Amino acid sequence: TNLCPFDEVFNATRFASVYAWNRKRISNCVADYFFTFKCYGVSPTKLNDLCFTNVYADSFVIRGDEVRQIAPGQTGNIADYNYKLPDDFTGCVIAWNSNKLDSKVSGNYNYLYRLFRKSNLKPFERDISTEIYQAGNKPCNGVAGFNCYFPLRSYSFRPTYGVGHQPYRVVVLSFELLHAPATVCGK
Amino acid sequence: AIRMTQSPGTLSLSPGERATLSCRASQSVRSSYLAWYQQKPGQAPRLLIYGASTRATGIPDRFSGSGSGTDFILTINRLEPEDLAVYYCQQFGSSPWTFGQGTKVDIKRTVAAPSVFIFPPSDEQLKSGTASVVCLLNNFYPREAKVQWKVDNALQSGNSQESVTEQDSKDSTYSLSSTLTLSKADYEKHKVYACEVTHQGLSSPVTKSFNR
Amino acid sequence: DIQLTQSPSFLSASVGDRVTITCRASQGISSYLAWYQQKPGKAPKLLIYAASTLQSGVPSRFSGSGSGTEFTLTISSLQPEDFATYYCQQLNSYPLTFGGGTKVEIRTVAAPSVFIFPPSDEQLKSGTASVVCLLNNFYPREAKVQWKVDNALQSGNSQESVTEQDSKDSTYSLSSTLTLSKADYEKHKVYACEVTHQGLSSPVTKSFNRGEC
Amino acid sequence: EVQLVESGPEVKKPGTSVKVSCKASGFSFSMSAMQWVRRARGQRLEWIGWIVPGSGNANYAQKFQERVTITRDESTNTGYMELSSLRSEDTAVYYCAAPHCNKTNCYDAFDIWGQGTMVTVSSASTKGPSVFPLAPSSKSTSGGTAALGCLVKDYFPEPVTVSWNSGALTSGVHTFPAVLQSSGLYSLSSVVTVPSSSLGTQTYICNVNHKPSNTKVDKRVEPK
Amino acid sequence: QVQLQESGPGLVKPSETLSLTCTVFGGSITSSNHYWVWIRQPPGKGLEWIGSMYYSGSTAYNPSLTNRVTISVDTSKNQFSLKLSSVTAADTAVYYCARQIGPKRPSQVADWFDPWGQGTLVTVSSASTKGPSVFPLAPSSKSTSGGTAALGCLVKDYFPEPVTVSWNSGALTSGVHTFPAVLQSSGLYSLSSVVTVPSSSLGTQTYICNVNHKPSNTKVDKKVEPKSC
Repeated sequence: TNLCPFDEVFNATRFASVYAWNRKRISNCVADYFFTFKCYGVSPTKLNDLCFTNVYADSFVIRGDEVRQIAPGQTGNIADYNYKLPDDFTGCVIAWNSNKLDSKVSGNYNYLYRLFRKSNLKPFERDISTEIYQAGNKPCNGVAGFNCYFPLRSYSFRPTYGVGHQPYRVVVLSFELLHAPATVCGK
Repeated sequence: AIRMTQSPGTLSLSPGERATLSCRASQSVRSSYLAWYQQKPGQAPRLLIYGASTRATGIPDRFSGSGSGTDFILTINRLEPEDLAVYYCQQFGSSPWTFGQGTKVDIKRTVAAPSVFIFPPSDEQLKSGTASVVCLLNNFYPREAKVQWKVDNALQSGNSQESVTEQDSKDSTYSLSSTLTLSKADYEKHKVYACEVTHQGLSSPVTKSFNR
Repeated sequence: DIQLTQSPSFLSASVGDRVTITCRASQGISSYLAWYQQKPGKAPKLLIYAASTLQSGVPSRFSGSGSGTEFTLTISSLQPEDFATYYCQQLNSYPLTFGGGTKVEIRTVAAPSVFIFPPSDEQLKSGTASVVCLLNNFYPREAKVQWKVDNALQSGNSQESVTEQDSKDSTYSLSSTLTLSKADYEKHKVYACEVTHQGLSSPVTKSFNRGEC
Repeated sequence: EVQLVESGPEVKKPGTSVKVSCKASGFSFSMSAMQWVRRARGQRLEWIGWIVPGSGNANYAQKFQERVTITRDESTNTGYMELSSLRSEDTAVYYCAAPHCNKTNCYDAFDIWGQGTMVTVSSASTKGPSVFPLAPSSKSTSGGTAALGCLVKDYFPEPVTVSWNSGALTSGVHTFPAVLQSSGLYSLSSVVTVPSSSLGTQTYICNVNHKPSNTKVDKRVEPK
Repeated sequence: QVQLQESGPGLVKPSETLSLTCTVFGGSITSSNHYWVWIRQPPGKGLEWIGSMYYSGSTAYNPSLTNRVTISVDTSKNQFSLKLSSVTAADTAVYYCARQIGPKRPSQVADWFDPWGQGTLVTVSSASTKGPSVFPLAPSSKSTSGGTAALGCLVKDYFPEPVTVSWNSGALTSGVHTFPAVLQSSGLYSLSSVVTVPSSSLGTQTYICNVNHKPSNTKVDKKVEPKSC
């Protein structure tokens, strides 16, 4: 009668950067299924009545103006280059303002995001590569120069920023139902 | 800081001849980060060659780039009259992205003596208490010309200013304007005002003068 | 750490003069600079922020300008009340740092009024005698006070104190205290302080006789 | 049209600040790096600094490190270059350059150039010119042709525009570049050569326009 | 109009802990766009930033003050406090509380200070506290017929700084000069406060100097009359 480890995901003291978003695989357990809460392809009042093959718990941090991108069929720097959800996504997205946890007076430059990438991310793709991005014709060869920039930047979360620039911790729960046996049942 | 030195400072060539411009850096720069530009009179610079030897879009094939390390070359195989401009090289792989002093390309032509004209000050100006006497040297080549002012056979120095037009797009000549500035009081004390012109196209210096 | 260097350290200008103070940052901080005015005994008062934006409620004769590494504060017409120490502050990087300050002095030469005060009978009851000499409302700041006790020049037993520049006439005041024992005070008779100053064509001596009304 | 359009001419008192604009059109501006270069009248190009695409990360030459700030606004598609503590030696034409880009790919060099912004630093106020005739005479004729002109004198700042007969006369015109007089004001002359026999039956008017002072003058040059 | 009223002891023995409090008036301390800061000024020296704080807890301290600085906020009392531990004589300074405006956007010009507390002098010393003795500085009997005379009060042998002097309960300020205290060889401070008044008023107008020395709970009102012979 194992209980699903949701406490470890929502109540984690430190969250991952959006470009290196974390995923917790949850299986073979019983779950008791100012917050941004949007579900897609499935109703929340029905999750306690459904069993799934696997439930994937994706967690990361973005800024407030970027939470609208964590959704199916969305475009933008976060959706295309950091964390993409498929068009037929079945699950829920949860976000809450974490300005009291992830913002420092001198600036919390620890949280990063990808700015440049040659192509768009596939659904659920995680790219932690930090190779010098070639924006021109000449080969960069790991040289930060003209048309050769570093692909990651910092959020620099400060408490004096506006809500659109304040940190938001995001937890994306994917509900998978392939073949296999259904082990994650709500109760 | 990388120093870029271009030579020669000025190149005067007949149309159809081949031009050859030098760009040299105080240290080796990567060939992909050396660019050549062309700036025509009254225009912004235009990218000609980048990556040492890659012609930019729209640049005619008679422009050619070459070189590596510390010695780069721009070659204009058949010079056209429209190719008159200042040509700059720039390295932009190591900050600061320094420029060269540029090479000015004139269109060759034969020696042409100037036409000298003098203009006394107008009465409207003399009412203002000042007097400007103007000497005009029209349609000459080469650009080197000496203009000397004489007031009652007294050589003037330090009270005249000169100006030269850009090279003419049709006949490739220059024109110069020298202005002698005197007070109305000083101007009324004298009689013979003359500008003496020395130039390669003249057998001996030419003097244009008037009597007040 | 961003260091701010303020030049000059001191300056003295006349009323109506145009004053210019420079603040040079060790690195370029764009327009992240503010100016403060601190009058004696008061907290600093914000004058300019963002290098050139005047604070609501500051006279228009104040103005700031500059960008990058060098910034200037300008007082177009210096007034007597503008006597203060002015500080610049960088507002771009932590830790927040200030410049060293520029003390701005103010006018025509003004001779001092001199007064001498005997030790009160209440203090003589305590065993110590203090003799105070007052130099009132003078400019410039430099003044010389000699203590003579029976025409014997004193040294080593007097301390001085000078007020900050007055915010209305731009003058200074000085007090010199001669400290003696009650026994030593009663041994001599004539007490005098002799004052010399730019505004005095000859020394001024205010004196009293111990005991004599 | 792939374009880079800078702001208009400026006159700035010594010690003030100028902020030159550089708006883009045609290409993806957010993907595009931008460098700033200036050129003083009759000198060589001088590199000021450059900024990387996407972020505000700028890099400057040591000469302009203290007082030049290069910024960019992604929403309005415009880059800026602010030069504080202006002095006489800063008078120059300031250019911005950028490689053209689409959404993903960029050129390998700076091929897009702005038209340039002329900034002049001086302590003197604006002043309109005086237009004096350069009348033709026996001392200004040669071989059937005569020369005449206009003396555009004592103005500030640059520039002035001169045409002849409302633009009907272009052949043989020479408008010389202005010289900076010791008074701090500029002075220019424009001349034209015409056949001598036309002097009596043809009128010649030089059209002088000094936009900074809103001074338009049409001066007729009659024979002397 | 936001006001800041600071308070706390002006005397702290060496190795003890300095403690000061600032009370915000005309506005709540739970400001979402301001920091609450402390700044100190050693006597005769410049300004040094100590630290800044957001109401919800986050702090930024000056790395030049090691780990002996703590700022705290009491939202329920509209107060924020400063605690500086293991103080030395190098900590003797006038301490100010102030309000710092914070940025609302990335790379927005902020971080200036407005308004400020009035300033509290804290003297690091072991020496014990002593209140002053107030002696009159009587106007000279000679004086003039109808000119101007001078009188004052001698505030002697007190520690630590400061004392405050007013005249006639604040009704006399024109012509008043209260001199900076001098540290006597005895280790105790001393100062005088003087005022110039017309000579004709000496018999008809009373003059009292009001001497306050908070560290010793001392309040002395001293009348200054012309001396009788």
